[PDB]
Amino acid sequence: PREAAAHWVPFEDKANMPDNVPDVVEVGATSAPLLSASYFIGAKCKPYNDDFMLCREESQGSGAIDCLKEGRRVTRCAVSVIEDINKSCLDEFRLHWQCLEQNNHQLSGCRKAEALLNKCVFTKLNLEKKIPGLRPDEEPVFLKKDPWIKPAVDDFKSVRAYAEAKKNGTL
Amino acid sequence: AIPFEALLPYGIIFGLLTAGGGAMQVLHVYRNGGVRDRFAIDQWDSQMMERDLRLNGGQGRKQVDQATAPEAFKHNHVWKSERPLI
Amino acid sequence: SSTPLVKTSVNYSYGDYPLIDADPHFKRVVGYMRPSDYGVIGLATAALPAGICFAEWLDPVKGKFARPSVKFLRVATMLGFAVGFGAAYARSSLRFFGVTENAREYKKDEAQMAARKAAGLEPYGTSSLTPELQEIAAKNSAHSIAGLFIFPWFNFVNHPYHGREQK
Amino acid sequence: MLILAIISLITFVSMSKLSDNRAIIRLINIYLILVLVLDSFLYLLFLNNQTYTVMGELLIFNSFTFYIDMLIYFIMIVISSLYGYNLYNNNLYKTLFEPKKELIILFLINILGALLIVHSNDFITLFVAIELQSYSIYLITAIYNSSYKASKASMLYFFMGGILSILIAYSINTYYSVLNSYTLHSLDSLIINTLDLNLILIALSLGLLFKIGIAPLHKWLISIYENTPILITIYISLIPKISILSYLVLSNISINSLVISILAILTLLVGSVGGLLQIKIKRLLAFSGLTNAGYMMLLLLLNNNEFSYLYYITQYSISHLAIFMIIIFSIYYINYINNQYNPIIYVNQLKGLIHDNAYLVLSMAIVVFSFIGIPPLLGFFGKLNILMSILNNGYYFISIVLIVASLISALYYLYLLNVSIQDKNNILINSNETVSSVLSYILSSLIILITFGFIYNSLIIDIFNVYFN
Amino acid sequence: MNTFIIFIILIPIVGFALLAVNILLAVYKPYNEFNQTRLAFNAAFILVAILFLPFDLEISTLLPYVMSIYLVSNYGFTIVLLFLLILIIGFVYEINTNALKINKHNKPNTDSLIYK
Amino acid sequence: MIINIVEILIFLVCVLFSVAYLTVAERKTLAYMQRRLGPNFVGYYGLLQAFADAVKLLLKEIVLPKESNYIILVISPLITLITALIGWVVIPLGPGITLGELNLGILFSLAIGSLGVFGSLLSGWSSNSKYSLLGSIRSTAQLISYELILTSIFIIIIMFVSSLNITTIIETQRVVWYCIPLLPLLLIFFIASVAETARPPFDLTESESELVAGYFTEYSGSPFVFFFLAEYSNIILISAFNGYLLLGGYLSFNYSYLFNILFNDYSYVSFLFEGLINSSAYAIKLVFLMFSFIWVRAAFPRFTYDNLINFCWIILLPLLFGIFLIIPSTLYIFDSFPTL
Amino acid sequence: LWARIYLMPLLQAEEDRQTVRRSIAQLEREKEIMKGTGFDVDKSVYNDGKFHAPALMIPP
Amino acid sequence: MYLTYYFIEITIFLAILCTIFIISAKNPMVSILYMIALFVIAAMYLYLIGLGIFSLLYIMIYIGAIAVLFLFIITLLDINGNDYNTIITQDWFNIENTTLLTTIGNVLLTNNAFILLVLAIVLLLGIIGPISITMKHK
Amino acid sequence: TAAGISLTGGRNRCFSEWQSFMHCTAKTDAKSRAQCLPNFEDYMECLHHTKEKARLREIESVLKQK
Amino acid sequence: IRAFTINFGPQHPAAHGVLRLILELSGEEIIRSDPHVGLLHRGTEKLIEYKTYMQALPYFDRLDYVSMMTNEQVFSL
Amino acid sequence: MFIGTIILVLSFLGFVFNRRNIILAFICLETMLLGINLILLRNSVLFDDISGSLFAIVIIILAGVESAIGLSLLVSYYRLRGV
Amino acid sequence: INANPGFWNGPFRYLRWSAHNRPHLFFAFAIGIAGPVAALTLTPLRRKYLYPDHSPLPQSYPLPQRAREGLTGFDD
Amino acid sequence: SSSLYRVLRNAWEVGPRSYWKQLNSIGDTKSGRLVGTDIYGNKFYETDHQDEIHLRTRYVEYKEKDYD
Amino acid sequence: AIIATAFAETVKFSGSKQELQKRTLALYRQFLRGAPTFADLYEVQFSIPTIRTKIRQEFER
Repeated sequence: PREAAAHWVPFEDKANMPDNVPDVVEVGATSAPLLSASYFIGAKCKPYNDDFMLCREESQGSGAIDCLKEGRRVTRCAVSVIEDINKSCLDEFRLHWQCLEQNNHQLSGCRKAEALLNKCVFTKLNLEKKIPGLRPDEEPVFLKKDPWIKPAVDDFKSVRAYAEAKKNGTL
Repeated sequence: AIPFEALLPYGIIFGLLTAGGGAMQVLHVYRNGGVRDRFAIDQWDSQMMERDLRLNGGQGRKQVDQATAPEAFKHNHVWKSERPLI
Repeated sequence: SSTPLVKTSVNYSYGDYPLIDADPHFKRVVGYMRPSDYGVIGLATAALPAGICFAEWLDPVKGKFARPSVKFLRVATMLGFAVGFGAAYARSSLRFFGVTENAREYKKDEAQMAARKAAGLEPYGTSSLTPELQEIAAKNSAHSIAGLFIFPWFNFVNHPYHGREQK
Repeated sequence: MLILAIISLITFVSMSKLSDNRAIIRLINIYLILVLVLDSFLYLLFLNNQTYTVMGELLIFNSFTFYIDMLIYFIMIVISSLYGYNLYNNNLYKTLFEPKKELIILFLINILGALLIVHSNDFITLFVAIELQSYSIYLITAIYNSSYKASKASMLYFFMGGILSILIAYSINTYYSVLNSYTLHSLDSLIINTLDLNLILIALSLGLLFKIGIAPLHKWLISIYENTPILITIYISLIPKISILSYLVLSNISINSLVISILAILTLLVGSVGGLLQIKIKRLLAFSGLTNAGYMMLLLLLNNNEFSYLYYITQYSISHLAIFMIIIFSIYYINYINNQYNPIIYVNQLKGLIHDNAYLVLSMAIVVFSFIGIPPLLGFFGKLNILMSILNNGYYFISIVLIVASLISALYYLYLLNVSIQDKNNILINSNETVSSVLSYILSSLIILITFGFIYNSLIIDIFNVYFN
Repeated sequence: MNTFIIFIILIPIVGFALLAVNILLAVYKPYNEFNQTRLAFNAAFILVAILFLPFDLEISTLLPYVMSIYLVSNYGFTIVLLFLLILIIGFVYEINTNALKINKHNKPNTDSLIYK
Repeated sequence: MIINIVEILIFLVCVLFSVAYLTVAERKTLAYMQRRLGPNFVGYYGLLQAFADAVKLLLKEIVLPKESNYIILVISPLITLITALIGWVVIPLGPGITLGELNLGILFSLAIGSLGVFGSLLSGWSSNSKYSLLGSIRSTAQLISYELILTSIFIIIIMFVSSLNITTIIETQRVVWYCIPLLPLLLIFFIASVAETARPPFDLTESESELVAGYFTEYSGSPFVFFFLAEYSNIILISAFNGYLLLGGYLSFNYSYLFNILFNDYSYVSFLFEGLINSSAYAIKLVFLMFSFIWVRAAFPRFTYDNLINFCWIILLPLLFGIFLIIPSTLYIFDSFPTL
Repeated sequence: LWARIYLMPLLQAEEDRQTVRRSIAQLEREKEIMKGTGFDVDKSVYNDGKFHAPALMIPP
Repeated sequence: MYLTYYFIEITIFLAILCTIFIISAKNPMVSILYMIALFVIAAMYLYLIGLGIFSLLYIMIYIGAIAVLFLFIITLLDINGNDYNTIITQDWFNIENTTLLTTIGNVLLTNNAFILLVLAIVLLLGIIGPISITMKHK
Repeated sequence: TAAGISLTGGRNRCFSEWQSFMHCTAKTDAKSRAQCLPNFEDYMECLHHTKEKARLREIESVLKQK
Repeated sequence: IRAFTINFGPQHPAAHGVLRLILELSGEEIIRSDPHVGLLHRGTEKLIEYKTYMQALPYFDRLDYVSMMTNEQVFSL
Repeated sequence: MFIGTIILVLSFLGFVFNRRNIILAFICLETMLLGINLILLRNSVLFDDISGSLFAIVIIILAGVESAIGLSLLVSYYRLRGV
Repeated sequence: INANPGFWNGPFRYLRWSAHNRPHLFFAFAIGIAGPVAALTLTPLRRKYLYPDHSPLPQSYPLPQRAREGLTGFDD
Repeated sequence: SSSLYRVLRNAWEVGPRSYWKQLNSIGDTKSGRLVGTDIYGNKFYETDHQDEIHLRTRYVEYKEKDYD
Repeated sequence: AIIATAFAETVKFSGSKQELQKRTLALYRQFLRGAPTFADLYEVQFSIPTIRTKIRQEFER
């Protein structure tokens, strides 16, 4: 919760998870894939993560030491989601963060690559991006048409993929 | 038409800033290795990119997509030793 | 946008009379003041020019009994309205504290609260704020009629909690 | 309603000529009167010392501070009433005591600064307000610019004000360096047991106190209080006293202070003996101003002293205020006037005041009796109730050095009367002009308060018992 | 190692390479080659910089506001607008007192030819 | 370590090598503005002459007045020069391409311009003649007085941004520029822009007629190239500020429609061409602006100092507070509050 | 914003387990320095024994 | 990279060096010339401690106004064992870079807005005072 | 006020230790504050880590000894 | 007691002229001035008494050297 | 904690022993207002808040207005003299 | 000459008069007065006529108030 | 005038070797017709072209590098 | 040109030899008083009593 030093030195410890906690399948996803699939792991693993922050709340002082069962719980289901999308829409999902690896991860960059993915995951993995807190008669901003902030350079692959989504009638 | 001799040093400066911007594109992409720059360092993003260097192995922003972790991922993770601040 | 989520004293009186509110909203203070209160405003507005005419009748500036300029009278009228309004707000919002005579307004706030319960909206109305800002702005306006001698401060907030029974 | 006055009136002064300077101050006089009269009832805002914390743990409004909050308006009515009214309609009293353009602005800025100390819970509001009133007194000293002693005294006041600025700030910094608050709920008789917050709160106290004339830092305020003009000193020897002393008595941050007690002894001693061999009246008067703050240091030591403080405040801010106005009247009858900014200096100059009138003398005599505790006066019961608080908690040697201080004080207070009733050889028989009526009527009021103030001795005790507890 | 810290350090050395190049390249360095009483002023010289400090200072006072302006929705607006509306009348003190008027005593002698 | 030391050299020959031909370009302009030919004897089309200026100027001597502390006459040229040269970090050159990106851009951008007064005040104190001192006074008082409004519009710019990073502003500015909604802001900024530079619509203080042959110090040598180059660096530095926070910084149009026609994939050619066109939009705005400074330098006479202070505090700055009352209000009418 | 906060517990659980590993590892190492000489290693510096991060490490 | 460790202990000593030249100077202006360097060493210490914000705040206001103000006046004369590396974790609770400056703008405006409101009167006094003194109206 | 605020406006290092102290005070009158002392001491260890520094210099002395 | 009085131009203050010109400035306000002229003073009148009117004519286009022809004209007249 | 203490204390010792140069008193006071910062700012840093920074921005401002007011006091001190 | 009629003799005439003689004051002052007055009166209208506000942005992880139910899945 | 078209067309008329000499000699591009030469040896010209200002018509091409 | 320069006087012709003598005596006092100013102002090589012994002998002429 604090920025680093004048001259901080990094350090690590070659030790292990000692006795009781079994090993987990720890998320080996870099920022751009998990940022892309953030809505879907928030959609499927909603009450699990909600339980996580609830249990971290009620464990005042215990905190970190209490909910190890739950840190085991909430990561694994997200790993299940990303493995299912590794099997599901790996071309288009990868393409979404092939676009999103530029633009400083600004989500404003890759609308045309995004809407191709929204049909795909809702087809096979049958999940959906939903923005909570958005009261009705208010357009969700990745659903709207003619945005004000149009991005800098759309990638060359997903624009052709978008045209082919129109020609195949998948859109 | 126009006095070209007046615009000729302006043509120079218009070329000089252009060549500067071309080289300052090329060097930054060559540092990044294929992607553009990052025009906004967030604290969220700073911790995130530390995690990403920690994940990919060696390289800066290789940005890999993997199901699970490597075995060194449980061991590569570091803390920061801030000095005594006297 | 209506949960207080802070621990507020409930019906904690300030005198011998029952309260209504810990900070009455500024539109409400206009909406409940007695007709004898407006006389305090008017007599305060008359007091300042009569005060300057008095003060020169007592001891003139340059030895001659002369009435001052109309400029001084207009500005004294402005500050007389300032004193009268400060007195009006001050005399009015005590009755929400239950510290002076609370007879008609406790009846009227058994009416208008009940008038908007049946009307189905919020008992005080929605402010344009996140509730944490509603808390902090009401912490600013809490008891701020005290220290009216230093500075005027008011309640423009319309936050939820008011020292009511439950809501 | 201070800010509601200020924001209008500085627009008003900027849109005004130079001859309106009396009339603006007449306006502000009547204004503050009507602020007091029409809004007095806010003492009803409590019944059992019910204390409000306003603007979110920042200000503190209570049973206590409302009194000082009224008191400062009451004295400012008098100070303003000096300016706005002529003394006489003479050539002399218009090249003397003519206010500047910006002066009455700086007063309400200072009153904002004084009130935001006494009402302050936070140290940050404290620091802002002491900077505010320090800048106020910087200007109000330096505003009568074409006097060499005035500017020299402004610089002199400036650098000690800067030291106490940084010293109070260093105390707040150190208190923050050991604790993550700035308020004063964090004391609550539990951290005092288990943490050495003695020296830090002591260093807070000393930095707040040394803007008074506390006797290590002794000569410099006295040099100011003579190098100022005779008018400004009657304001600036009062407001920095009663502002911060009401703060320090409101929060008893140093209880059984070894430091403050020794400094109180040394304060009383050197003030009483410093009043002795002096013929300059502004000096003598400032050393009276010292020793009375000497008594204030005693009232800082105690626990739960809201009677003797407030009663001695309303004693002092009447008597000390009024004796100036008496010698402001007295300069008409004298035979030698120098120094347009500062007409009387030498106490010799009012040699024959009784053969001018008996009644300004009698009015001077009772107020100088009021500084020495003469029992039928209001000035007495201050010292009486101080001592009813002193031996309440066993400051025995403090009480006997109070007696030594009172006697050595009362030696030099009578020196005024030694001068004042003697032979003059050149007596007045007929003055043309009279003194401007309601200006002198204020002094008549302020002196019947002191004489006949033991009348309401009972009722003020009842108001004390009901309201302040 | 970052070029940001290299930038502010290299430029004084570039300035030294432009500084000592004259001492290297010049020659004939220095050959053989009343102010009794007065200095003159108006308040218009001395006052501009002294009055400049609160008006410079208020920008840095207003500067933490503009970063956080989304958080203080509809209320920090009200506070800062009260702050400004104090400072603006503080400004229009001086313009009615004409504090930066540096007026000339070249008056055309208003008073007429009153004679005999 | 290797690719950054070339990253700073290419920027140096992009800027320091350009600011000389700026001083050639001003002569070419004022030639055709006053119907005569520019420098033509010196180079091929009369280019390069700033080299012949400097190399001669590096060969003249270091004659020093006896009243001047010589160290002070070393410090003020050097620090004015390096002030106007370390103002060159977070100029943006395309998206996020600065010398060092840091999230507080404007604060550095503005504090170094705040340091810009500090050399010129210090400079006139050396050679302590009474005219030489009071000229430094008259210069520094306007040099702070419009440094106010220069500073003071930077906050109302970021009342649309609410972020101190400079390159964030342009990506905010993609939907619309800031000059085209806020037009009179540009006019008062343009006069405030030529104020903080020594420009003679406003620089009366370089009056050789008033002083005993004094412009600032007449201190010449390789000292003389220092304040001179600092002045012309200040010119296009404040042009750069005008470029990003008021005008289209590196933006021209959408140009994605063009790209998907041209390329099929990302490649170093694509980065090359996009960085070219972003730098060229920045260049064309910057190069019209440096011309506009001369275009107002020609057509107008100088001021009275009374005019100059009247021009600051009475006619410009209450209008600036009117901006401070209308733009939070326009922000308040709609929801419209910007987030980081 | 919603995208970041969905990811918040996912990273939180991992940094949790990094803390749980490295803390107890440091505690065991300080046990292994203070083996032999009797002294409390596993006693926490608090008065209410709760898990927390350690600070103030010995300079390497 | 062990030269990196003593950075802070550089600028402390360079501070101690500088202040001696404050209180030992022939001319008045030589002293403030050392003092502006003390401000710069201070700002580098603030950048090195980890507040890059206030480093540049001070350059805007200290060697921005008040130093240059001192220069401007002084022109106008007639004739001359805590060695423990603290451990820093990483938590993911923050969502947006509300930096130090944002939260100043929140606490000055919500929690303690009255301080800024009275600060308006302090800045008012800064206007009135020099016009209260240095003018001599009529 | 700026009571439990942080750099990023969240909660500081010892907010919990502060709030557990304030929970210690809100349920407790004077002449019974003595039981509040270990809640207070847990706060103080946050600020200056005096018990922690005393813990670490001893084990550092043992590590130096061998 | 007097102002810090200046020399306005030795060489190139006002173009086309050597304007040595004493100024006494009290607020950057001229209380009085005193221009010393004589810096171009060739003494031409002493010369023109020694030459014939025939020869004496180009003394005068030297005089007022921006409007030669009116000087020529006025002497011819 | 060393640097703010040492700047403050050396500024204090410079204020005491150097009266007769009067501007030196101002600038030692100004460095005192810097030294209180250099202690307080790192207390904000070490204590994970901006509450000390809240007091710090205010004392920056008050140091400023101090330099604004007292230097006009200086100009009043020298107008009535000559030197 | 355009000396003064006075604000307190005829207002609207004096407003016209200042607009003819000192627009530096009055057209800063008009932009200044148009700020808060429009800020007071227009904001009820926009919620009534144009469009209502936005949903508030969350500032942390939003915590609901529930009782930690039995949640199965991913034991091993 | 002095437009780009004129300098381009006269350079295209004269010839690039004489142009490369002339640009090192004068700054202009000038295309005359050899009215005559000098006994010292100096080739003169005269310009027909319509877009010429007054008294830009006739000019010298010298012989010596150290002309005057 | 209403006003004179600093030391310039209106020329006025003394009617008597004695009044002329009084003016000349005051004048030599003025030279003799301003003589150390001259060596500063005109930066001369030599000493002040040489200036004084010239100013004496010029009136001796």
